[PDB]
Amino acid sequence: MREIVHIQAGQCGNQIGAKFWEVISDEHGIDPTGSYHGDSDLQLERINVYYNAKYVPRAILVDLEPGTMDSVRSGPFGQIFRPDNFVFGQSGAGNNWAKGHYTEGAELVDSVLDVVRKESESCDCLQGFQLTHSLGGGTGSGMGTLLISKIREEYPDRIMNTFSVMPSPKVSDTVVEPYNATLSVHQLVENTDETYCIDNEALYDICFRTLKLTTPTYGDLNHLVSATMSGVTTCLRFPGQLNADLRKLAVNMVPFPRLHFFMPGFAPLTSRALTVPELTQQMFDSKNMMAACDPRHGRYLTVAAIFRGRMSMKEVDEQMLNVQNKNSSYFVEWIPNNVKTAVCDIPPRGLKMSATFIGNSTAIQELFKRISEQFTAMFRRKAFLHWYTGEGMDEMEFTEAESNMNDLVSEYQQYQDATA
Amino acid sequence: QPFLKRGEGLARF
Amino acid sequence: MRECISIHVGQAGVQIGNACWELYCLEHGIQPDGQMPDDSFNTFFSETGAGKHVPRAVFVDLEPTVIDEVRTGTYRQLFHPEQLITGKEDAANNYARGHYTIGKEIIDLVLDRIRKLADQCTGLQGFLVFHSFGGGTGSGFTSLLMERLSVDYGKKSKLEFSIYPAPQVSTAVVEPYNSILTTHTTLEHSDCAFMVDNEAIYDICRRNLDIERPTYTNLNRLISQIVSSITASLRFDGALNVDLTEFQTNLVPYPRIHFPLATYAPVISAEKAYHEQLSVAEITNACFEPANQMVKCDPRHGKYMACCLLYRGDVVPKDVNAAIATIKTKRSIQFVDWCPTGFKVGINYQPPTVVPGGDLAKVQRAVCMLSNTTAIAEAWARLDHKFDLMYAKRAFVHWYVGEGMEEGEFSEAREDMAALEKDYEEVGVD
Amino acid sequence: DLGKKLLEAARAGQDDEVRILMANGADVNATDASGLTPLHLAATYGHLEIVEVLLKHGADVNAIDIMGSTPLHLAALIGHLEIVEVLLKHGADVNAVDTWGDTPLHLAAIMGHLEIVEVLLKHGADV
Ligand SMILES: Nc1nc2c(ncn2[C@@H]2O[C@H](COP(=O)(O)OP(=O)(O)OP(=O)(O)O)[C@@H](O)[C@H]2O)c(=O)[nH]1
Ligand SMILES: COc1cc2c(c(OC)c1OC)-c1ccc(OC)c(=O)cc1[C@@H](NC(C)=O)CC2
Ligand SMILES: Nc1nc2c(ncn2[C@@H]2O[C@H](COP(=O)(O)OP(=O)(O)O)[C@@H](O)[C@H]2O)c(=O)[nH]1
Ligand SMILES: [Mg+2]
Repeated sequence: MREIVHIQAGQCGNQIGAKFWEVISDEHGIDPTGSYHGDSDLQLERINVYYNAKYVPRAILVDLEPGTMDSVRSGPFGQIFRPDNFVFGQSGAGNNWAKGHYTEGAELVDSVLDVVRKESESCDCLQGFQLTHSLGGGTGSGMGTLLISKIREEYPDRIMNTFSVMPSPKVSDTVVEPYNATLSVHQLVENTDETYCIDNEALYDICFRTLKLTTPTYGDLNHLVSATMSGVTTCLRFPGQLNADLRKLAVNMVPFPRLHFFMPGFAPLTSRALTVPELTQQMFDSKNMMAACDPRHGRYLTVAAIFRGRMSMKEVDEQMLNVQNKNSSYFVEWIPNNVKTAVCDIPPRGLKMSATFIGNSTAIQELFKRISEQFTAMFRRKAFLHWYTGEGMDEMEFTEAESNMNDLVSEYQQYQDATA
Repeated sequence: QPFLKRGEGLARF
Repeated sequence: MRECISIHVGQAGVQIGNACWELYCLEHGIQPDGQMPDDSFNTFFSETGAGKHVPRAVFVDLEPTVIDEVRTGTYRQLFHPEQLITGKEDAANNYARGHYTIGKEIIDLVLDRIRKLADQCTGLQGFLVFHSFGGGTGSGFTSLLMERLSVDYGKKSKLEFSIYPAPQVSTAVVEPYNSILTTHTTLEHSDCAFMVDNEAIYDICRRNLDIERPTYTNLNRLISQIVSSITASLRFDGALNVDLTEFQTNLVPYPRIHFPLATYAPVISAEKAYHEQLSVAEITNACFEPANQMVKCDPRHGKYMACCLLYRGDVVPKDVNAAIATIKTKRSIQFVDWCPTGFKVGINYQPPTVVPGGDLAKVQRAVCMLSNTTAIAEAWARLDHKFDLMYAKRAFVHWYVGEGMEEGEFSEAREDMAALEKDYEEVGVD
Repeated sequence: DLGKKLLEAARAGQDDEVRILMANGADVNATDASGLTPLHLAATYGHLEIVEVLLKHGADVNAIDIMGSTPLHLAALIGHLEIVEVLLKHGADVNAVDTWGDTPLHLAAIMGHLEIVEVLLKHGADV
C-alpha cells in the first residue's frame, strides 16, 4: 500500500489540514508552488504517499461554508492544492450536526465523493483515507461523518483514519458542541479504523500552562496539532527502517474494533535539544498528551513511539524498557511487547530531536466521560433539540449515540481492570 | 431519517 | 540431477534467500550474473548451455518493495525475472490476509511459476521453504502454499527454514498469533523444519561479532552460514543427508516432532586478531554450548531423538570420532527411549566460505550440529504463552475473523500446539 | 390562547409580541405542558429584554417545570451571563436543586461557563 487520500472538512478541518500540508511540505522540501527544493533523496522517496508527480497534495478540501475556501486558497500554501479539489457550498452548517449529516451536507456529499473517486482511481494502490475535522461543529462533524460512512460503503476494504478535534468550552463556549460531538463519536466508533483524539481541552491546557500563553489562539493550538500530525505520519512519509502501511498499524494498535481512539503526544513541546532520557520521560508525561486524560488513571493496551533525529538507539531501547519496567502497572500484561519503538533519522523543522507518542490507553474514557456529562446536562433539559429534529433527524439517534459512547466508556473500563 | 445503530460497524469483522 | 527448489516467502524469507543465494554463489564460484570460469551444485542451479547457472528458486511477496530490490540489485541477473513474484498490498501482519483474502489472489500464479521450474527438473526431490513466523505473508501465505504443494507434489519432500520472532528484532504484537496459526496449518505438510530464533542470532552477532545493533544483513549472513551448513550435503554430493528424504530419516523419527535444533561453530569476527584455528575437538565441544544454538532453549534439560554433525573444511574422520567419543564420556547426552543413540557424521572437505568483507572470519573448519531434542519445546512454550495471554481476552482476533478466517481456527491451532507440547513431554518423560 | 402565544413569543424573542400580548392580558406565568413559563423560555434562549420585561410584571423568578428546572438553572446551563445576573437581582434561588440533583452552579461548571460560575459564587452559591 502506498497512497493516502486526505480529506479536510469544515472550518477546523481545513485550518488544521492546511497547517498539516505546510509542515509536511516543508519536511519534504515541496515549496508553496509545488516545486521540490529539498536537499536529500530521503525527502522524495515516499512523496508519493501524500502527493501526486511538480507535487500536488492528494487532498480534497470540503466545506458547506464558502469563505473558508477563500481563506485557505490565499493561505501560505493555498496554491498547491488542486483547484478542482475544492468542493464547497454556500449555505453553511450553523454548528448543527444534523444540517451537516442530513440536509445541507447530504446535498453536497455526492459532489465530494466524485472528487474522492477520481483521486482514488489515480492511485497505484490505495492505502486509505485520512480526514481532519472537528467534532464540535456542523460541517466537519456531521458531513465529515456522512463522508466517512459513504467512503466506508464504497471502499469497504480501505483504512479510514481521522484526526478529530474534541470540543472544549475552554476554547469554544458553544453549548450545542456536546450534541454534535456525541453524534459524531457514535459514527466514529462504528466506521473508523483509527482516530487520533485531538482534544482542544488538552491543547489549551498545554498552551496555557506549559507554554505560558495567556490567551492561546487557534494558531497556538494548531501549532501543536500540526506537529502531532507530522509526527504520527513520520513512518508513512519517510524511508524506513519499517515496512508498514496504515493497515499494519491498525492491526497492531487496535486489539478490539471499537477501541481505536488514540491519545497522541509530542516532545518537546514548543510554540537546546533534549537528551534521550528527557525525550522518553516527557513523551510519557501527562502534560505532553493531546487528549485531556491522565494516563496514570488508566492502562496502556498498546503504544507506538516514533523518535526523529540523530540519536543513540541503545539509549532509546533502554529508556523505553525501564519506563515499562519501572511502571509495569500502567501497561496491560496480556499484550506481550505492546510498546513498540521506531526511529527516523530526519528531524522536524526547527528541531534536532523529537519523539511522537501514540497511546491506546483506557484513560481516554475520561475524555468521553467529559463529553458525555456535558451531553447529558444539555439533553436532560432538552435545549435546542428541535434544531436537530427539525432537520429530519430522529430524536432516537440522540439516545442511540449517547448509549454507544457510554458503552465505549465501560468497554475501556473493563480492559483497564482486566488481569492476566 | 434512518440512523446508525450500535454495533452496526462491528459487522465488518 | 536431483533438484531442490527453494521458495522464499515474505520479507524475512526473501532477504534470507538473498543472503543464502549470495553465499551459494560464492561457495560454487558462480558470479552474480550466473557465469563461472554434471556438477554437484546442479541440484540448486540449472545450467543453460552457455554456462549460465540459474538458482532453482522462487521469491514471493504480497507487496513488491523487498523483491524490487532483488530485481534492481547486485543479483538482478542471477534469477529468472519470472521467478520473482510480487503482489500489490501485503498481509498487514495478518495470517488470515496471507492465507485467505490476499493470498488466494496470487496462489495460482505462484504455483504456475513453480510448475515451470519443476518441469526443468529431471528428478525433483522437493522444496525448501523460507519464511518468517511473524509476518502476515511469511505465516499465512506459506501455509497456503504448503497445502497446495502437498496436493500438487504429493510425494515430494518439503523442508522449512523459519524465523522465530523475538522482541529484540522487530517483532509485532500479533506475531505470536501468526506463529501458532502457521505452525498448526503447516505441521502436517512439512517433513522437517529448522527454526531460527531471532534472539539467538541477535545474541550471537552481539557476543561473537561485537555488533551492538545487528542489522538484518548482519543477522541474515549468519543465518545463511547455518543454512549453507544444512544444505551443503545437497550441493556437494555428500555421504550424509544426500537428499531431502534423508533429513526425515536422519533427524525425525516422530513426524510431528520435526523441529531440529541447529548449533553452529565457530562464529568468529573478521576483526579479531590473529589466533590459532580451532581444532575439530574445540568446534565439536562448542556444539554443546547453549550460546551457539539457533534457538534459545536449555539442552541440559532435554533428551535427544536424533543427532547429525555436519563438518566443513580441514576435518580428518578419526578426529571427529575421537571428539564425539570424548563428548559421550564427558557430557550427559540422553536419548529418548526408542531412538538409536548414534551420532551421524558428515564431512564436507571444502573450506567454509564467508562473504568477503562481511563480519564473519574465514575459518579452517566449521561444524553445524542438528539435534532433534525435546529442549526446543521450551521455545514452543514461550510462543504458546504469549498467544494464550492475548487470546484469553480475544485481543486482535477480530482482525483475523474479518479476513476470511473463522474464530474456531484460533482454538483449533492452539489445541494442536498443546498436543505438540505433550508430544515433546511424553517422548522424553523419564 | 394568550398564554401559549406569550410562551411562543418569549421563546422566539419577539419583544413587541410579548408587549402586545401582555397588553391584552396574557398570563405572564402561563405554563406549557411540562411546566415551562415564559421566563423559563426567554432565559433558555437568551432573550434578555423579555426576561427583564417578564420580571417587571409579576413573573415568578423561581418557578419550576416538571423537572424542577428554575429559570436560573436554564440560563446557567445555556450560558446567558446577563440573564443570570438579572435573575439573581430579582431573587432567584441560587441554591435551587432540580430533579437530577443539579444546582445552577453545577450546570455552569459542567458546561464550562466560568464567568457564570464566578457570578453564582459571588451570590452565595453552594458547592
Ligand atoms: N532474521 C530476519 N528476520 C526478519 C527479516 N525480515 C523480517 N524478519 C522478521 O520477520 C517478522 C516480520 O515479518 P515479515 O517477514 O517482515 O512479514 P511478511 O512475511 O512480509 O508479511 P507481511 O509484511 O505482514 O505481509 C519479524 O519477526 C521480523 O523480525 C530478515 O531479513 N531477517
Ligand atoms: C506506519 O507507521 C507505523 C506502523 C506500525 C507501527 C508504528 O508504531 C511504531 C508506526 O508508526 C507510527 C507499530 C505499532 C505498534 C505495535 O504494537 C503496539 C506493533 O506491534 C508494530 C508496529 C510496526 N512494527 C514494528 C516492528 O514496529 C508495524 C505497524
Ligand atoms: N484546534 C482547533 N479547533 C478549531 C479550529 N477551528 C474550529 N475549531 C473548533 O471546532 C469546533 C467548531 O467547529 P467548526 O469546524 O468551526 O465548525 P464546522 O465548520 O461546521 O465544521 C469548536 O470546538 C472549535 O473550538 C482550529 O483551527 N483549531
Ligand atoms: Mg512484508
